[PDB]
Amino acid sequence: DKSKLKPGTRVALDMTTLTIMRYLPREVDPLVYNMSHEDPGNVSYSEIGGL
Amino acid sequence: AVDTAEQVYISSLALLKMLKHGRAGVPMEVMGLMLGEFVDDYTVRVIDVFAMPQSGTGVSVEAVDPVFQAKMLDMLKQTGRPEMVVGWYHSHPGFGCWLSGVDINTQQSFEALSERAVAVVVDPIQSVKGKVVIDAFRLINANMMVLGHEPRQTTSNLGHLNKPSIQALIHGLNRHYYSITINYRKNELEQKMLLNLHKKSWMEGLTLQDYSEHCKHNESVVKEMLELAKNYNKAVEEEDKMTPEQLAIKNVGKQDPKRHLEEHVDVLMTSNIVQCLAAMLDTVVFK
Amino acid sequence: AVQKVVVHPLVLLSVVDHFNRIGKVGNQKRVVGVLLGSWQKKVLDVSNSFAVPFDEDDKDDSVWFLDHDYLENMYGMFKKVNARERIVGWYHTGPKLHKNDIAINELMKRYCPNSVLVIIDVKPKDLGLPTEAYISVEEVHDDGTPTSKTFEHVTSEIGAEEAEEVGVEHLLRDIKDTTVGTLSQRITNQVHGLKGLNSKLLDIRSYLEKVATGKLPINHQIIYQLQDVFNLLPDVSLQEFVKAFYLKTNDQMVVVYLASLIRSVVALHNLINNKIANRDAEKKEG
Amino acid sequence: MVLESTMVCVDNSEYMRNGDFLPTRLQAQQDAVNIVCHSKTRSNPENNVGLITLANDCEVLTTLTPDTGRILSKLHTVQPKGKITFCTGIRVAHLALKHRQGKNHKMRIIAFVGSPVEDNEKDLVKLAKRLKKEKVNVDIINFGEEEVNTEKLTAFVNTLNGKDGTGSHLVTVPPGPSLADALISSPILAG
Ligand SMILES: [Zn+2]
Repeated sequence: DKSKLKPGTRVALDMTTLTIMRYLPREVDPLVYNMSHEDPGNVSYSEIGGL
Repeated sequence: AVDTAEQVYISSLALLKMLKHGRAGVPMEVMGLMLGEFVDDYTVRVIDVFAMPQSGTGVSVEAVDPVFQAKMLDMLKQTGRPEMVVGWYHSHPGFGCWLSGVDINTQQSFEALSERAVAVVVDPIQSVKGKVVIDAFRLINANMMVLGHEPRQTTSNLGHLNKPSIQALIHGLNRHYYSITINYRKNELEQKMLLNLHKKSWMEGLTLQDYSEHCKHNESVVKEMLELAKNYNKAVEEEDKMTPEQLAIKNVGKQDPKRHLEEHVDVLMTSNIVQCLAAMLDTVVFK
Repeated sequence: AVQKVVVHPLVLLSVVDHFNRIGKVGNQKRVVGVLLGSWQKKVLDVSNSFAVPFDEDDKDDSVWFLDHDYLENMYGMFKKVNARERIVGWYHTGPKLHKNDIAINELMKRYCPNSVLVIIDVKPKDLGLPTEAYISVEEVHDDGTPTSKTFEHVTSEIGAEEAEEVGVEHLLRDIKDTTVGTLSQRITNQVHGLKGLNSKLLDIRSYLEKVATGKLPINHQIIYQLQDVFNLLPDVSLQEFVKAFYLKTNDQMVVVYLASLIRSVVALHNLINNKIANRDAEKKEG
Repeated sequence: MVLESTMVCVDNSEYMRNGDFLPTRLQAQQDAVNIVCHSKTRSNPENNVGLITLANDCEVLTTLTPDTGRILSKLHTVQPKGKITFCTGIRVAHLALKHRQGKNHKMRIIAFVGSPVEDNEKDLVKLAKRLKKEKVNVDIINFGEEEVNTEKLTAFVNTLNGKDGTGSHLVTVPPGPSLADALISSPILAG
């Protein structure tokens, strides 16, 4: 469709004859992905005393 | 033992199907089967062409489907006329006209069943107005090159009329496959039913084109000549100076009133001549 | 319903090829098929067509065969190659709109609820466009017959796609209205329009031959439109209309005057630009 | 066998829905086809059957098709309503043969006559006349208890087989509730 190809939309192009063949979602930098799925600690509010 | 005068006649209609299917899947390499009839030992003529469904994602002509081939062929005969598959066509979006490694491999398959099969490549982007760009091809045996004997046994100055494209020559042109001259068949019934049909109108001749809007168009165009003409004066004095080539290059960033003024005048005279003429022609046709 | 129906050149060509492919009988026989295409904003487009077998004896035109299975089976083939195109109607050479082609539409009404039949002559030697597109419209009355169902015409023109146009213009390379200006307009709309007007007017005169030798007992409605046609004729050119025309015909001449004068000046300067060129070349040479 | 193609001519007249045989002459018809279509196949594994209605006008349900289940299923939803137009009925089946599959199949159509038949002779001879011209033999099966012996088709069938033209034959059934069963044996046996 030629209505979701708005300016800024990521689009994949063919290797030989450059032609848009798919509109893609905005990419997530792998650092950002690693920046979210991080915490295994599971610290509770009952451990931070005094504050 | 080919005759290097093959002259594959295509059609006045098979070409349109080839182009329409080629542009439909422009990113990919659609493939289909040509239904023509061998006539001479020197010419192979196609009559009709039917497409083959795309297997899915992937710009390739990997393989043909035997069952789909039979179903359509056994269905066209009972209404049209029987025809034998003589070749296959696949559209190259913008690469050019040649055969790749896969295309060569798929081609020998057809040649195995039929000795004189013809492969055709259609380019739907490069062809623009008067050039269609097809350049049908065929494979050369590897034994001959191993033997070293040149194939096609030229016996007439007919095949060496089109200079091979350098882009095609880079690939296996005259090394792994040889081109066959392609011409077309045209008849008046076909032409008169296409040329005298494409751009025509029924009754637009006697239409006065919004008489209120016509003079408004004139006012805007003429008003543009008032400023355009004034710049013409300033464009005549500074001209006729030394190094006219310098003058010629000096008109590459700013509008030139010499051409712009003429363009407006051309449209102005035709619009009124037609618009005025229809006024008197109508005044006699209708009462 | 549908304002207009655009017919691509490929469909036009696939019908000529169909007639010659089966027309070995020679004398006369229609050819009937199934049209394909898509429409947007109430404007139909026809792109592909395939031949449906169809035979019918001439006498007692209430017998005919159209292969439903062939229509269903083949459409499965065309659907796979291109999903966008779906059945939209049917075509048949049928230069004269044979009578039985009002129950055939009911046969094809199943696949396309609102189907259109486009009559495209295979042997045209004429001036008008060879593509008439009709749509089925229903209304029962007490004049014609208890069962009333008649076709209503929809304007049809020959379209063009980017890919088809490349081939179509290459295939011709025969004649083109080059330098499309005052030359094509004086011939592509003025003279041709008059030719068409005369033929349509002559067609009306031929029907009015029923005044002496009755063919149909006065269609009534046809007369009604003809009366309205005459009243709509432009009012006699003797009143204030004449002044209005002159005040506008002459107003258009001023612009022509100004355009011509500018043309002469530019033409004169062009001659000066060139004439000084060879004089300078000749003077230096000798 | 012998690469035959039969184009069944079903009947759906309004007076055809009375059950003087057993489950009305609608299931009696459906069982009748089953014992022929399957019988029509199983000899050459390339045959073809097509059912056509003899209702008011051109009403054809299934075209030339090797499948067997389509006809049976398509037979349903065939509730009878209206008169029968025999004279213009065979010709419709006639065209189906002309536009057939590979023409190497022998052409024949079995008739399924029924509720009171209408004909004016003379024309029927012409109706049989043409079909007998072009390598076509029809099989009208007397049914539905028409006039005894149906002495209007009698002048019809003989025309096709005339001049020692051995082929299909007229078959009748007792007015009583004689089950269709294998009673139809004249054409299937050798014709
Ligand atoms: Zn390729």
